[PDB]
Amino acid sequence: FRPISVFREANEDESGFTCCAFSARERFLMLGTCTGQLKLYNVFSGQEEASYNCHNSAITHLEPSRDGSLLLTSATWSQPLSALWGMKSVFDMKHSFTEDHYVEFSKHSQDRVIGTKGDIAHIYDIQTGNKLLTLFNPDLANNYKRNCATFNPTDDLVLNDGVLWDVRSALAIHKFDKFNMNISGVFHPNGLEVIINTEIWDLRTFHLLHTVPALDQCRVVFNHTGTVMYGAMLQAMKSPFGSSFRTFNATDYKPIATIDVKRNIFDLCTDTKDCYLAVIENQGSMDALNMDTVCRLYEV
Ligand SMILES: [Mg+2]
Repeated sequence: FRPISVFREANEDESGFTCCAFSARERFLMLGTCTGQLKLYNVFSGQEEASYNCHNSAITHLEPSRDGSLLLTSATWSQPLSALWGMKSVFDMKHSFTEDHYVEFSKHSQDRVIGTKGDIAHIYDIQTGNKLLTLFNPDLANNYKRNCATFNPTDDLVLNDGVLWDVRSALAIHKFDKFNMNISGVFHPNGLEVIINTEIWDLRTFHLLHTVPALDQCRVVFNHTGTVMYGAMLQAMKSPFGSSFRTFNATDYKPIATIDVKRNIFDLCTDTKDCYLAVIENQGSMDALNMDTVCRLYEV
């Protein structure tokens, strides 16, 4: 992790970057801010190229579509709480998700959004914005405090609150046992395994494949090739995460690196070519009057 670049938010006494994702254009990163702005930056010079006010509360998450035409946002304390934006020709709101605290695109075909409202998953059609499906079984709920619903690589399964759902049937296939309070789980890009906190489960047998102790309380991000996973541990203005991230081989789950950047982390992502890791790092403590984040770009 050779540091390659660093930059602070332009035009701000205290820099308020909260989240990041690479754009569909190389060298240009999308960042959300604590004032609910979306920004495009040159990831080398630190030049702000464009700004839009998406929300009147801080951005907690963004996701650009692969085709460059759409963007999902989530905020901390707004109504609507999450939204879908167009970025073709003009920046405009397409749909909103009134109380969803987190949103993701579908994966194989980006024609749907999945939102999370507490323990509940909501699946929306991108074109109409209609809510197609509510996935929630109160008898199977784990009530994970950081529940984030997610599609699998083929968009035909969902993981919500530790429950595996088949999308076509709207049926719960399996409830994974609850072994932590916070982390609800992600699909491996390989489509065969889920990763729920320290447990790696096989989807074709529901056997336990691996225990990975260093994944405890981590929010997991894969690189685009699906060969490496980056975990950033929840903090035990509060930052969501602590000051370290860990990298693992996505094939055998062996640790690769543990990096303590000595600043609390708000987000991290990779570019589509997997050259880089961008991290949002707070120079200020959780006691500071104002956050003062940087984006640091590392060559992987
Ligand atoms: Mg705002």
